[PDB]
Amino acid sequence: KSQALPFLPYPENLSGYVGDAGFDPFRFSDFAPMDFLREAEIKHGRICMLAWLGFVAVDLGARIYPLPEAYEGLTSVTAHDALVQQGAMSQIFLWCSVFEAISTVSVIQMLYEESGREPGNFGFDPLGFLKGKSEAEVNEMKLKEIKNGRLAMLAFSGVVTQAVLTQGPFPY
Amino acid sequence: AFEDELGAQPPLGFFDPLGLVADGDQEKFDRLRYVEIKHGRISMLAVVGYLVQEAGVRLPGTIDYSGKTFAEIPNGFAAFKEIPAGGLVQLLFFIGVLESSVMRDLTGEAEFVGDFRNGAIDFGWDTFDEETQFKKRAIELNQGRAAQMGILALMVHEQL
Amino acid sequence: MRDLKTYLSVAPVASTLWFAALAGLLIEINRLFPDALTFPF
Amino acid sequence: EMSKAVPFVKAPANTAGYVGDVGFDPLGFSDYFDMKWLRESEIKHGRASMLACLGFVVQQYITIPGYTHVDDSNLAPQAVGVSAMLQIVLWMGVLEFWTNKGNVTMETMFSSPDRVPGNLGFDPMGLSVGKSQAEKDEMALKEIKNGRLAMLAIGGMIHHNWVTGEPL
Amino acid sequence: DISGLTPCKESKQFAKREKQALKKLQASLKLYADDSAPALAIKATMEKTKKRFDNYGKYGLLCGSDGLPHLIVSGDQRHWGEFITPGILFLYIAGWIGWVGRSYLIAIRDEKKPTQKEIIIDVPLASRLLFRGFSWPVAAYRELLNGELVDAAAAAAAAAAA
Ligand code: CLA
Ligand code: CLA
Ligand code: CLA
Ligand code: CLA
Ligand SMILES: CCCCCCCCCCCCCCCC(=O)OC[C@H](COP(=O)(O)OC[C@@H](O)CO)OC(=O)CCCCCCCCCCCCCCC
Repeated sequence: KSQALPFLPYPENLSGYVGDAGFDPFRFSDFAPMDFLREAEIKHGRICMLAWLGFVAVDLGARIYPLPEAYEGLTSVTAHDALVQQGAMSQIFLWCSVFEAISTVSVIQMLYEESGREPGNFGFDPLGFLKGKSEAEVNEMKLKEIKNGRLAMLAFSGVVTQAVLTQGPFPY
Repeated sequence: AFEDELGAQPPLGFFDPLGLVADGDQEKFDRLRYVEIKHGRISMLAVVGYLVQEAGVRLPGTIDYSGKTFAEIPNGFAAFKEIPAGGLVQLLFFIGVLESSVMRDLTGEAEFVGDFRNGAIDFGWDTFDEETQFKKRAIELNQGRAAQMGILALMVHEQL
Repeated sequence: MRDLKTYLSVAPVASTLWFAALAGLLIEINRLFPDALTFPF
Repeated sequence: EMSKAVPFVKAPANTAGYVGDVGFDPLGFSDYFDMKWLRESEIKHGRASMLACLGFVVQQYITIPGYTHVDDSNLAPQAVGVSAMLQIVLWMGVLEFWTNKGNVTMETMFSSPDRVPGNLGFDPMGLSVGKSQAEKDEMALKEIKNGRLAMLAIGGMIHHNWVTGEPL
Repeated sequence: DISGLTPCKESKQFAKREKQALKKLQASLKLYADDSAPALAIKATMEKTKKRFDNYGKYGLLCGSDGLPHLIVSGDQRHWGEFITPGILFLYIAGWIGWVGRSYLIAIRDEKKPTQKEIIIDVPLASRLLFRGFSWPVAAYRELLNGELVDAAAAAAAAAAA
């Protein structure tokens, strides 16, 4: 009954979600609450979309203009260890962790005690892309977000592997 | 659908190959146009900058009190990195007061830019012709639309 | 999670948190102002 | 239903009739503690910060005769001693007992049906006397906001010098 | 001085203790190379040790023939930092705890289940009470001359004897 794997039964929990495909062979959906799993895949995707592009811009060649002197002569493989010696990575960790302590409050209010917030919606639409859209357009955008989120998880995973194997130009 | 708007001039008419105001939202056109008009003239002042600068026309005198003169300054992207560190701050400051002063004019998306008589000079909206403004604002947009491709030339025809 | 909060309010959990915060209070003060036999400092 | 400030956690209850209300309480302190005490705290933390933001800046350039000019405000107590410092804080105490007619704890304060937060009775000049309610609400929004700016300020002024060793 | 003691900055035996404590750490330092972690640790230990002797020398403490600091608790005001001033400090914190803890028991007493709130703390209520003991010498004094500090003799159960 599964659309991805037609020799499997349908996993009986994936119904109602934006990306469906019937793809859950190991059946984590019967174990974990299905709002919580969609949280992760949205958050895992959104980091990897920024991590892919962010990891490349610095290797195609693009750096910040003021240049503290600590960001000199560093590729992205080396740019983790020299920076934590500077204080950049100790900071971004702080302001991420500020947002995560708020998000911890939100995810417990959603899973248990009924916030009604969507798995990955933080109300962040300054430019109004979805306002006025019907359900056929909101479900399409959300769908587009995960796909590119799904593509970028596998894309980034290779390229950090590819770069440490063959240390060189951005194409590896 | 989205025709008879500002600056859709015919050598083409309806410049939308890939559905960008329609699949944007209800309104991104109101963002996009505000967004476009600002990009057009920063390119214009870049084009009118980079050309008049290249002819060697300089301001007579020094730029600071330590004796750096304007005529000691070549061009390209090599001139922003030459004007001193404090000299760049006062550039950016009463620019950064004015993306604050113009974005917040009690309406954001209804009126466009927040016209150049915000500071030191004062604007009249009452003298307001219906027919005259359609051509003149569509010259102005389309001057910048070519100027963006023109400044994209001289920024990229330096590196190669 | 009002039941985990009542679990965090039970006496042995509050005692270890209070002591952990209070031992580390004394350790930190002895790290910056060590060897204070008396007020002489 | 949801918070105005941060619109992905639930709106905090029992913060409605207060001046700087934008629904910002993600850790839920107003659920657990009395709201009149929390407001009175926030105003007092703000007023001490606003006086310390003037102080930290004006102390570099003005110094009263008899004292020693100190390059960094932070090093001033060392340049004034301890006797002068204790006189300040012990008189602050006496000014605080008289302030709230002797009700100085979190159990004795706000035991009268009068005694609203931040109303000291202090108004020698007559600023905001006999005016309407909207104007009064507007001027109370200014004292909170400038006090909140000054708290995060007086951190930075004090902190800047901690690392470095020279004035502002 | 008092008891035939000498101040520590002028004690010949206190100075010998300082030298021998440093010599012991220097002879341990010589077996390591200069940039390594054991050499930096022992160098920091000799700084901590040297600052410990300097601190006492100017401290104003009294030494004996043994070369060790002694403390004077007669009540002299000149040796206050030794017992009085840390004594007043402890009394402030110990009387703060006893007062605050007692406020808690008296508060949850008038209730269906007082015993329930001793194994499972009403933290919002407890947190409030903990910081009200900053002015305990005034609060313990108001209840003494009220009648709410000590109970009457006909309210305490007593052993058959008396
Ligand atoms: C292609 C990826 C993609 C897509 C389709 C979406 C789609 C969506 N996001 Mg989302 N998001 C993404 C990436 C994406 N996001 C990333 C990477 C992050 C992390 C910063 C977020 C963080 C985020 C939050 C926090 C929230 C959303 C929300 C939303 C929804 C409403 C906003 C919207 O449509 O804007 C997307 C519209 C687009 C046209 C995508 C922008 C494409 C960019 C501009 C491409 C350019 C790349 C790069 C910037 C180029 C720079 C130049 C380079 C050379 C350096 C919608 C479903 C909101 C939501 O769920 O409400 C329903 C919400 O609260 N997103
Ligand atoms: C092991 C040793 C030890 C030590 C050293 C302490 C020490 C302390 N305990 Mg703990 N405790 C201990 C063991 C110990 N405890 C044990 C074994 C138990 C049994 C489990 C407890 C149970 C316990 C309880 C229940 C409580 C404490 C509390 C306290 C504190 C009371 C004094 C205080 O709050 O600061 C001193 C504070 C002041 C002097 C402030 C003065 C008053 C203000 C208004 C003046 C403002 C001046 C101004 C800010 C100055 C700035 C001016 C500027 C110009 C410089 C203190 C830090 C109390 C506490 O934590 O407080 C909330 C408390 O409730 N203790
Ligand atoms: C996973 C995300 C991620 C992480 C962890 C890092 C981490 C790092 N980057 Mg990097 N970067 C990223 C994404 C990321 N980047 C992206 C997406 C871009 C393209 C815009 C860049 C472009 C970039 C440059 C040009 C440089 C770095 C540098 C660095 C290093 C120092 C921090 C710094 O200067 O940040 C600078 C970061 C930026 C300029 C971009 C941050 C944009 C954030 C992550 C996304 C925007 C968030 C926002 C909510 C989205 C909506 C806003 C909307 C208006 C667009 C550090 C290792 C510097 C370095 O040392 O290189 C060796 C450096 O010079 N990065
Ligand atoms: C709660 C808010 C807060 C914060 C964020 C700070 C932050 C700071 N204060 Mg500060 N301060 C505060 C409240 C605060 N203070 C208060 C209320 C007071 C009393 C009024 C002071 C009094 C004070 C003084 C008097 C001074 C400071 C100084 C400093 C700075 C020193 C940084 C530091 O400690 O290194 C943080 C340490 C690290 C980042 C090292 C960690 C490195 C390793 C690799 C990380 C891994 C180890 C990890 C921590 C262990 C994990 C934990 C475990 C549970 C797993 C820093 C900006 C001083 C300063 O700037 O001097 C430098 C200075 O003069 N402050
Ligand atoms: C040099 C400074 C001395 C000047 C004293 C200033 C007097 C303060 C004004 C009194 C309030 C008058 C207003 C209404 C008058 C009124 O009714 O309020 C009296 C006030 C308590 O009032 P209430 O009873 O209304 O408060 C609530 C009570 O019912 C408790 O539930 O108690 C005091 O006055 C304390 C005065 C300070 C006492 C200072 C003595 C110092 C003792 C500290 C001991 C240190 C111990 C160290 C550790 C060992």
